[PDB]
Amino acid sequence: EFRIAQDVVARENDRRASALKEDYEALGANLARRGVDIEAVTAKVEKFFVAVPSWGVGTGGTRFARFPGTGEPRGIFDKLDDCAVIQQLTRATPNVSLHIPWDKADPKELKARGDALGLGFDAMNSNTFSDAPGQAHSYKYGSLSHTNAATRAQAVEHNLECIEIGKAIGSKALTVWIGDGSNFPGQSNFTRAFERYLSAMAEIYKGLPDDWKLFSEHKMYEPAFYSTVVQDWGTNYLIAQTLGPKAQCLVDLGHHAPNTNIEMIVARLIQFGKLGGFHFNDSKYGDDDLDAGAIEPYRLFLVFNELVDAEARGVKGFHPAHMIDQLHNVTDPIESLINSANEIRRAYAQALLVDRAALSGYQEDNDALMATETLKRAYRTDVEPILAEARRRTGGAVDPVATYRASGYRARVAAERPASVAGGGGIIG
Amino acid sequence: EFRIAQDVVARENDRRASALKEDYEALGANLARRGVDIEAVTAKVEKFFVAVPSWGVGTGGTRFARFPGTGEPRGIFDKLDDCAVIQQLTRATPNVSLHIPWDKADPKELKARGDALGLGFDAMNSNTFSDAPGQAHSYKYGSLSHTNAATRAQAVEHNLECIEIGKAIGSKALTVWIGDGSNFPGQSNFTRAFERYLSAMAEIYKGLPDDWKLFSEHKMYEPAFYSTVVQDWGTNYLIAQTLGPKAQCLVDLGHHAPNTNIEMIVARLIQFGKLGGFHFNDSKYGDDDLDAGAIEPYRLFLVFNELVDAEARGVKGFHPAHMIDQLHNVTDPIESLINSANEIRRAYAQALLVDRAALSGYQEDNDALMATETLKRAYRTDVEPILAEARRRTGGAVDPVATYRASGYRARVAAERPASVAGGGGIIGSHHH
Amino acid sequence: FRIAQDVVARENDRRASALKEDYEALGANLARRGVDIEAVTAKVEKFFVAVPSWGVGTGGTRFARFPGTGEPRGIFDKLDDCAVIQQLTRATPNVSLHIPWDKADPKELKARGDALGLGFDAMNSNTFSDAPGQAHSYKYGSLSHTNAATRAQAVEHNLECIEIGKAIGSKALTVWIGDGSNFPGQSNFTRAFERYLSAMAEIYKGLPDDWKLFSEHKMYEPAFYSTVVQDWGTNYLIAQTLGPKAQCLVDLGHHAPNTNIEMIVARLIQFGKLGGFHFNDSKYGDDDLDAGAIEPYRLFLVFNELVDAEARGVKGFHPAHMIDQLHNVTDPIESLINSANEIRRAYAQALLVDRAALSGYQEDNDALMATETLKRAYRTDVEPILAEARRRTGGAVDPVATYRASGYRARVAAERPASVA
Amino acid sequence: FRIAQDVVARENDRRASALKEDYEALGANLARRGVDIEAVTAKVEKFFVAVPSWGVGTGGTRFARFPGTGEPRGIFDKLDDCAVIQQLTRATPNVSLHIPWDKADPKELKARGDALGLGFDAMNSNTFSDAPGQAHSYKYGSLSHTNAATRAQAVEHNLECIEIGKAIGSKALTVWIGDGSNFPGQSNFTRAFERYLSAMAEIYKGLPDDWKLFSEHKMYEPAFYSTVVQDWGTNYLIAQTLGPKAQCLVDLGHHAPNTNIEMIVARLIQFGKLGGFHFNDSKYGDDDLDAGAIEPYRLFLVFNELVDAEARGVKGFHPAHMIDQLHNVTDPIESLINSANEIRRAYAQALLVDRAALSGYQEDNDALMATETLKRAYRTDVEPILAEARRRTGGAVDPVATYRASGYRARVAAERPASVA
Ligand SMILES: C[C@H](O)[C@H](O)[C@@H](O)[C@@H](O)C=O
Ligand SMILES: C[C@H](O)[C@H](O)[C@@H](O)[C@@H](O)C=O
Ligand SMILES: C[C@H](O)[C@H](O)[C@@H](O)[C@@H](O)C=O
Ligand SMILES: C[C@H](O)[C@H](O)[C@@H](O)[C@@H](O)C=O
Ligand SMILES: [Mn+2]
Ligand SMILES: [Mn+2]
Ligand SMILES: [Mn+2]
Ligand SMILES: [Mn+2]
Ligand SMILES: [Mn+2]
Ligand SMILES: [Mn+2]
Ligand SMILES: [Mn+2]
Ligand SMILES: [Mn+2]
Repeated sequence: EFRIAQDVVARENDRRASALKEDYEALGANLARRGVDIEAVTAKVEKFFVAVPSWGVGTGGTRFARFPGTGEPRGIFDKLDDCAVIQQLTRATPNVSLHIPWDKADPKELKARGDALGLGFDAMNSNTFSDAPGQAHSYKYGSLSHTNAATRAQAVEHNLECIEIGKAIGSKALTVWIGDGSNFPGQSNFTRAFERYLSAMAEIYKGLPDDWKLFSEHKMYEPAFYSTVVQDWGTNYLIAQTLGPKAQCLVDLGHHAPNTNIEMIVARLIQFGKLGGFHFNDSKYGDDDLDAGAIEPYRLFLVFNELVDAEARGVKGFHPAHMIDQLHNVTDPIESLINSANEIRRAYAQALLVDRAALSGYQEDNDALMATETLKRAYRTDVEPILAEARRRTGGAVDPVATYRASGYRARVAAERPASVAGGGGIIG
Repeated sequence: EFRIAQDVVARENDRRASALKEDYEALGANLARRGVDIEAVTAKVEKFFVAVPSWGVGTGGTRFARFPGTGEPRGIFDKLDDCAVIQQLTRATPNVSLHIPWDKADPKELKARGDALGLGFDAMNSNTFSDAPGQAHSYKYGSLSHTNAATRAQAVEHNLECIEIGKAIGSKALTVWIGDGSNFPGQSNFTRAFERYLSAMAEIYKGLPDDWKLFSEHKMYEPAFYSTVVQDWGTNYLIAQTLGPKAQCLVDLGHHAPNTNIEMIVARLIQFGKLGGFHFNDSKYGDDDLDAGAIEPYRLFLVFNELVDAEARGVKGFHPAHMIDQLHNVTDPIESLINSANEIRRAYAQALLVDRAALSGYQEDNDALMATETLKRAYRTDVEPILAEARRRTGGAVDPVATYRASGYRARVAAERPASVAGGGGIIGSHHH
Repeated sequence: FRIAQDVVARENDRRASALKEDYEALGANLARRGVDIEAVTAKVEKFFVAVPSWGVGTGGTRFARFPGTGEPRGIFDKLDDCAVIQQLTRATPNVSLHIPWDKADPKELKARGDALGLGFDAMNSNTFSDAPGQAHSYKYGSLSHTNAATRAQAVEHNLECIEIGKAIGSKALTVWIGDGSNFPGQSNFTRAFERYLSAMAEIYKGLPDDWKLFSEHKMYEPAFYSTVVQDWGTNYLIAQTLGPKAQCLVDLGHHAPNTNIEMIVARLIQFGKLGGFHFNDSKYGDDDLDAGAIEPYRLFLVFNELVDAEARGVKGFHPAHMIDQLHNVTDPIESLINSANEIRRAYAQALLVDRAALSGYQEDNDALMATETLKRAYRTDVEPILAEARRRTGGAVDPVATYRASGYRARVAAERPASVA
Repeated sequence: FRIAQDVVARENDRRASALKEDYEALGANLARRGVDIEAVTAKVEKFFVAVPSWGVGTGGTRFARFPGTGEPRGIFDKLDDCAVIQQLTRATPNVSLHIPWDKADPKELKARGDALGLGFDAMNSNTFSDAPGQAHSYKYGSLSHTNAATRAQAVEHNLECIEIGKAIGSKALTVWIGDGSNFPGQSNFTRAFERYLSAMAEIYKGLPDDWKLFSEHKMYEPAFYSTVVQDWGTNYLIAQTLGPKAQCLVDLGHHAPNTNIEMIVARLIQFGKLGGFHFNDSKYGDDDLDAGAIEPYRLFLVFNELVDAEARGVKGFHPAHMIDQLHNVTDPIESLINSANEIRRAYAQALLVDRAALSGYQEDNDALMATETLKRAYRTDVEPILAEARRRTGGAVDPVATYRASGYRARVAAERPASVA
């Protein structure tokens, strides 16, 4: 089935085909002059996939308020349908990341719907940072590292349930992000809390299938405002190393202290074989969860420069999981996810253009200016023609958002789904 | 009316009276050796008040979740009852700051309940950062600075209504904090947005009584994650200077960029007569809204040092409004507000101990080391005995939290109020299907 | 000609074919977008940014300085090196002088300038360090020092800078001081600012009718607790207090972490106090790195505000543009060349923004298309425009490549003695 | 004695009465709290922190240096000044040396130290600056430099630092380098770290059985884009990779804004890699200000982890303590005196924490009472304990007051030639 009429896609592609041919041919000639085969780049670009977050498909909100748009998805099934659109138009998002219990539903049905939509499932995400109705033990003071044994046991059991759901739909990994921490000095004993967390994660690891990976995600702060158990990549490395070969670290771009050199963290985790994957998004102040590359596109390019360098250096067994983790508070979620996926492919494409041999020479000779200019020559290259052609060749849209709007999809689901009501956030009752 | 049994207060005071006498006399002797009359300090401390936020009386939450405790207040009336306790035990929070429409109710009933509880009302707070039921225009893309004229008018009208409610209950100021801004470069034109905001505020200003003040509150980010119209004190000054004499700037401690020297901003606003008031709280990362002084007590003291210096040298009827703006996500809201109000008095009392004459000398002398030590001599002084004695002499408790727990108040209201249910924040929408 | 014309000609010819192809390709793409590449190139070739005399020699940190070969011996060698930057990029006709570092006979400075085809931008005073024969030290401050005599000495220094500038063609004085405190209590914030305001008021009195006085804020360094002129808010208060000739200078690396610098630029423009810019890039503090080498988008967003100002018809808006960088690990001339290039690059992209479309997206609160409208301009590779602008004006298609081909560094290395002490 | 004993005696008697009143009052308050003030005083008397040889001279920034009077020149002058701090505070018996700045005949150094009653803490190598005659420059790095010969030179220097230390009684080598990049692409993050690890392994091999090797991480400066040993994570990787004798050194001012430093301390302790501390305070970057002058609670919170670690009986826990500060606007000796005082102040307050009560509030998730439990200790004015500890060990009740009364600064000013006066 096609969420977007194929005739609309065809029409909107033909409308822009001429210009694209001109832009692609021009870029091809320029790249050829630079000793690069544009065809080889396009080939790799059409193979780069990033998973879309189920929680980013509906309108997001802050602790102050939520302003839903029209046709908000009612649940996971509506979210999958909307994800199908993103994949149909960008062809870069074949897999969806589920979050439990937000996406709780019959696994068999989820798989059925996914297969029918041409969508797969990436890493499962557990939720022990919030309480569900009827929950026996509250996670107010923590979960996997809570002082109460019964509470830690409950959190561990929930994670095992996520794994069971994942095994039924085809997922091969579990991502664990918890809010565990403290808001006041002395509230928690840093070491004992970490010990409790490590012991609980060990139980999860014990129940982890041997064809699965366990990703732990660090975050400097929020919901905890004084200390956080898994606060940075250093603690994260200790966790992954301690748990086992199947445990790795997940890097969410917005979870670092101000001015942190994140691409270096990426390089370090790769060197020690603990880079499990990414949660892509952009930010300017905190964990803003904004559209990838919308704030600092060069940083995104520099992260991908480390990933490509890894391949260039000959690193093996390196297949990090790529996922988008964003919240869309003031835009049409589908459009933002479409362009964010595009931006990630944009950074990847530019990273592929780096003349590795030239860069290597300038680094060895300590020619800092030419070294940086070598990266800039790749980053300054407008690879949109490549991104658009990759989409066109694989069944997608030359201009995804334009086609999305021309299809009238949003108004369509707005009529099929109940209206929404704006409200406040979690700051007060 | 006494939320806390007088017999309990008296009992818990006598239980700690002997120790307090010893500590107070010891501190009194130490200060005397330092040329300071402890009684003069205690007298000023007893008179220092900070307003409590009604929205801080209930348990707070984040965008990820809310974990309510037992006996959660149902509405403004329950919250007023709970604030009565903070004031009874600390004697430092006689006034409550209201938020509309969260606390919207008959002004006569509000004023009536306040008088019965011995509570007054501080500045009103408007809410155009969220949508209410039946609202004609959404504030999703802004309010007072929204591109849509009808939306700006609705926001201005809401604020004018806040002034009306405030006039009826005894409030004398309106604090305006909005989320207006953008999440993406290009989404907003910085200049046009600010011009729209200034025009809208001008209309609100026209509705201010002669003895009222309009406080604009700056914030670097959140809910807007790229730009915010009223992002810092610089823009805040431009606003206040443009609007008029009744318009001043409100400084919320957790609303500044990392490493900002906040005490300097306070001094600058005082110098130009635009320091409207404060929203006290503490933080380490962003606008954490944590208990005042729980993270960086010295910073709080340094802010009060600027306030006391200005006071010491008599300045233009200088009377900034002191208010607490905190969210309590992992503690009993009443206990945190009690200790937060205590910390604010602690920093004030310590600031009063600074030898101003000596400090001035070291400053003109460029004796950096002795100047900083002059402040530290005051800051290092444990003034808890003064704070406790001030409370004891005015009908409060020597150890407020201890008395609060001994009274069993939380269990009491918990049995009177409906049970609450933990849930998520506004990060994602409902998902029942 | 610091760089032999035959070398510039040879290197341009070697790259002419590729430039032709890229420029024409870009031209057709822009035409399809409703933009006339010639109109953009005509504006770019006229965008100038002043080069800092103090950035022509190798810089250093408090830990060490690692000079390269042929370091300029003084201001005259520095002007000679600046002549290279201008000849190759054609984007830096003016130089920013710093007194007393560049103190010399005004007549001689001017003669070397005219001889090289260089002019002079804003003068820069120096009361953040002590010079020989100084009656009062600036250890504890300068224009805001508690000692009246010290403030007077600093005022006189600034007036001398104005006298030197008037003689060479300058039309402005930039004032950056380190005044502040390293400990709470050391300074009375308000009295320190009042002292500064009184001192600046005196300097303002020495300003010719057509001169400007720029005050530059900085969050910290050298002061590590408080700084008198710490941010744009205090800077605005200064400019507003002093008068029409007083404006604020924004140095990109002088703001708190995560600050929205482009908004500060917009705010100052709205109130007519944006005097000028000190361009550079950074990641941690006031790193003074090559412009756009770390965050090229931020640079573009700043220029987006500058071009919007013109779009909105702001009157008498002529900000001074200057580079303020230190080069510790590269050939200063090459970094200044590419930095000037980066600035013109961001400017050119700002010119490509479809302001009509953007205005529409802003009014309809279409956040996604509004940001995409900015990105459509920023993602455009304008290098062909920059290179064509240089070709037309006597510059080099590839400045650094032509610079290296000329062997200029090796030449001056043999002419200039390295300092031994 | 650098400071006449009769002066110390006179200034102690002058403040003896008030001290007695405050000590007895504090003694009674602590008694009511179940603590014996005598036990705390005994412990404080035994807490020592190393003073940096490079801290007794006046410091500066990249913009300027404003030396005071009696500036010590050379390690011998510096040792004489360090002796004053130890005599008056009795908290700094050991000095940290930096090579080549303090290079001198080991025998003479050891002899001067013994004569002044000073020992020697960890040695500090210097490959972040070039010494005259040096064969290879450290402009682009040292231990991680791309050039093999440069790395070997850096390694040899560190080995020489170990040789010097062994001769004077030192038992550890601290390695802090500026290695990194100022531009993206300039360095290959991974390869640079690999080179560093290989070089450090060579240094590790020259370590005596009873020696420790400390690596010090730093977010930035002198490198403004990336730094090889940028944070504690990389630092842990270095220590774990090198072996049991290698540990991480934590300098309070070397972390990203808002970093929770006390947590890093806890994590390093848990994994047995907390080698030591470089104490100082800051507000913006690596400001190197007097310990506790900006954020005293943070300092107390770091000590809370240290004291908890002992209370827990953690193995491999025996960190070194050193002050690493720069004094640009105060008398270096007075600042080091009060900084050592602040460090003992934080230690004393941490000792007052009711560990039993705290543990209970943590287990029951009583966050409010848990933090108030820490505050009860931190709010306690322990000055009487610090003062009595000094009085009892040959020091001064009020160190700075005695120092000033002694006229020491004027004394050395009359013995040492300033650049100009
Ligand atoms: C939804 C998801 O669990 C969540 O966003 C985490 O990955 C982390 O980014 C939270 O800040
Ligand atoms: C509830 C109140 O309006 C709010 O807290 C504001 O004062 C401001 O702090 C928001 O960040
Ligand atoms: C050299 C020049 O005065 C200086 O760079 C100032 O402009 C300012 O950037 C200092 O941080
Ligand atoms: C002088 C000493 O080696 C130096 O201060 C290092 O320890 C580190 O702090 C540098 O930033
Ligand atoms: Mn995430
Ligand atoms: Mn997140
Ligand atoms: Mn507030
Ligand atoms: Mn707030
Ligand atoms: Mn500058
Ligand atoms: Mn600067
Ligand atoms: Mn150090
Ligand atoms: Mn340092």
